[PDB]
Amino acid sequence: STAGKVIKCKAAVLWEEKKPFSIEEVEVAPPKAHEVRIKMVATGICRSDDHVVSGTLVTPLPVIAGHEAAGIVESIGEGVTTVRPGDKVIPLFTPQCGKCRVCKHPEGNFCLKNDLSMPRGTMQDGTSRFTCRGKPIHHFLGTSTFSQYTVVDEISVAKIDAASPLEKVCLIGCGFSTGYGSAVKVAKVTQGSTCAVFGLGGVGLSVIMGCKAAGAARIIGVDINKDKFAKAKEVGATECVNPQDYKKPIQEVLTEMSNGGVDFSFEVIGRLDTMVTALSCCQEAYGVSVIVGVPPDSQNLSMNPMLLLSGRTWKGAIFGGFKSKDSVPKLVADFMAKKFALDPLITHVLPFEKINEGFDLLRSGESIRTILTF
Amino acid sequence: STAGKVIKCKAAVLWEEKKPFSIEEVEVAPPKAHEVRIKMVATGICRSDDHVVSGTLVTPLPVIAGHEAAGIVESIGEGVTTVRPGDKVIPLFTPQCGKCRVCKHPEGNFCLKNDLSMPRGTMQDGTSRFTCRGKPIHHFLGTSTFSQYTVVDEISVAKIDAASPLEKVCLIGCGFSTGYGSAVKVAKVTQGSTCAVFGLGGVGLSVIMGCKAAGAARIIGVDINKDKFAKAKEVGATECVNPQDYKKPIQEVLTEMSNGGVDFSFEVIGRLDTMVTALSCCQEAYGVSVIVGVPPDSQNLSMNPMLLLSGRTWKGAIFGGFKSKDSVPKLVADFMAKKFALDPLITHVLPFEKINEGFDLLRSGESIRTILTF
Ligand SMILES: NC(=O)c1ccc[n+]([C@@H]2O[C@H](COP(=O)([O-])OP(=O)(O)OC[C@H]3O[C@@H](n4cnc5c(N)ncnc54)[C@H](O)[C@@H]3O)[C@@H](O)[C@H]2O)c1
Ligand SMILES: NC(=O)c1ccc[n+]([C@@H]2O[C@H](COP(=O)([O-])OP(=O)(O)OC[C@H]3O[C@@H](n4cnc5c(N)ncnc54)[C@H](O)[C@@H]3O)[C@@H](O)[C@H]2O)c1
Ligand SMILES: [Zn+2]
Ligand SMILES: [Zn+2]
Ligand SMILES: [Zn+2]
Ligand SMILES: [Zn+2]
Repeated sequence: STAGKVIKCKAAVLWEEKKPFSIEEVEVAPPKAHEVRIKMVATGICRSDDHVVSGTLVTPLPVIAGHEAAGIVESIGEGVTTVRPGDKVIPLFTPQCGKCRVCKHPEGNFCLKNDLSMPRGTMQDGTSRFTCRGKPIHHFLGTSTFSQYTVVDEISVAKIDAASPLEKVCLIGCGFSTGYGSAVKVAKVTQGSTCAVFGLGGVGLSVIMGCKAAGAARIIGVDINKDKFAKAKEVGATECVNPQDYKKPIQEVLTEMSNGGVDFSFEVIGRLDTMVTALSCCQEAYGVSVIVGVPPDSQNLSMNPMLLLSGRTWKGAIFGGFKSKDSVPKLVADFMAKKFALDPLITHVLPFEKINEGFDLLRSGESIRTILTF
Repeated sequence: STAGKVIKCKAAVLWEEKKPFSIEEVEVAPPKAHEVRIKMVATGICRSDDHVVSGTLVTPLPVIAGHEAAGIVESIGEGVTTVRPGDKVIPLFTPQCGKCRVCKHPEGNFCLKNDLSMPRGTMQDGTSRFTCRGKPIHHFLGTSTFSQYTVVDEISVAKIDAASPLEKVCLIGCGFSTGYGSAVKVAKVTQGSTCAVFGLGGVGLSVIMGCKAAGAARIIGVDINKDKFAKAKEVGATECVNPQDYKKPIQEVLTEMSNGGVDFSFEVIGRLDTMVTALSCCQEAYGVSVIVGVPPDSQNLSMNPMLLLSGRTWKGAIFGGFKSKDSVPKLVADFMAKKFALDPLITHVLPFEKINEGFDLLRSGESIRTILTF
């Protein structure tokens, strides 16, 4: 195994929408200017990949999805100084350039050179690295980790502790940092406060873990699928409310149940109705609603601005407000100190060739996170 | 003059919408328990009164509007311990009871016993005091000051110092505290930041005064009426942009002028497309847009939630985040130290009987504030 050879490995190429991930053979180019090629170890299955295959994230197809992962650097670029081959890394959902306008600001992680505002499906030089049956396959958000080998940039890769169990640590890359960081850093949950969480996936259970870590008194988990409440109460949900039980709207349910509205509210579903709902179930004068789940594309809201004008605050968060190269090594380093229990997010551990199976476990609602070990 | 007699005095009663303020003879009942009856001195003309006569604030009419005022306590009710007859006070657009859930929160001024979320047009005993030709006339948000005498509550009145020129100090009651407080307290404008202000009335010029007072580098004033730019540059507007000059949409005008969007943005107009515009002209990762102007009633927005989801923050503010009985005496006390120059808001000083004239100066765009001295 040399450093500048093209690797024929296996990947899960998605060709067009509403079709299964075709696990096929791809050629992977060596690292060009300021790149890192990663032997991939464990890759989580996020709902954003289901947003790719369902069509609510418009990315240029054919694509290799996957952004929630950890791996080992196997070949290195020409001038990169952060990582060297052999050490465990996490591919970063949002890069940290260090030179841009956002990266020099005290708050703000959404770098200007990411791939989510205007998705090009490629790397920052303009050219892809995956070729499958002679045609190029697009990347996904600069990580594209549904393969045995991926190629990322230096600014979108994070060096983590060398003794990290990657099958669990791969959740720091997208899901847990989004939820936990959305609770403790974006919303800034104060002690004794009352929180509401809309959606109990890996992100929502991470929100409950963050609100419990910030010392919230009541944490209210709101979800249709009632089985997930049995998970939510073990990570901090003191109350659990199903919208399908109540013919009254759930705005007024969380209003009367939490004495006029919750203090902090979170929407991790990704639907517009629960965005407006999660805003309107806050307190009218000091409520903070954080949008976490991504909406379907080219679709707007219908929102009464008086809901904001009485005193609410309505934020958003990508990767939980965490500057990635700065916060991922200290979140894995804080996982070393057992600060958070990352085990209740993982429900299924499957090999890579069963990848569609994992997505069925994501689409039938029978799983929280399905880890793809390689 | 005694303390418990019904007083015939002149007022500007608005009977039904889209009609002039009929200045007629009203009777004012004496103040009941925990109420204050005020010799009114000077009453400013706000755009929210034009929102009453235009129909975008659904209140129960016939109503005596007007909330920007300063007066003298002339008779007192029982149980009132704060103010005593003879001292200058300011009626409060939003009360501060001190016992509610909002009034014990560190941030949040929107008290639960106000009259703006569910407007009843009366006081907390459910009973008005203005009778005109035998029929009762409704209050306006518990501070109905288009009359020579008025009756407010103890929770909705603020004792100011005895040496205050009320013809200028009456703008602390609604307008200036909304603008200045929206800049320095709700948005928390940091040192050297870049601000944008949509609308250059009394509230918008107060926003510019607050952003300059918090040390903003660039303050961009955006308004259709170009004459108002000649006022805005004397209170801090380093740049001034007209949307009517630019055939390109003003969102990417403010994005191109401020290199990716302004740091803080403010919408003090009170209309929906400028709210979505003022949100979208912030920075994608650390922008804060504050809604100030009240929208038309029961009309929603059409807003792309990705604008919030990249990292923006979208707030609102009634009375600029100021707890009223706590902040009005220290804002008049800070007017004593000449901390802010309140003269450039006042453009016209008219008597009360010319009140419709002042509203014409509000509706033709030829004035900033029209003070109604008695
Ligand atoms: N902002 C970010 O950076 C970021 C990062 C990761 C994921 N996400 C987004 O988070 C979203 C969900 O991710 P996930 O990990 O939580 O998986 P998930 O979709 O399985 O969890 C969402 C839950 O919402 C519930 N749901 C659907 N409709 C509902 C309704 N009316 N009321 C209540 N609940 C309802 C579902 O039961 C589901 O359990 C996705 O859209 C993903 O894109 C955002
Ligand atoms: N939140 C609060 O507590 C509070 C308090 C006082 C006033 N207000 C609201 O503030 C709003 C107006 O306040 P004001 O005192 O400045 O009155 P104003 O009418 O003098 O200011 C409005 C300005 O908006 C501008 N305008 C209209 N359309 C525009 C457009 N497309 N683009 C740019 N500018 C446009 C007008 O030129 C005007 O200068 C009102 O809705 C009023 O109710 C809110
Ligand atoms: Zn993910
Ligand atoms: Zn950056
Ligand atoms: Zn006003
Ligand atoms: Zn109160």
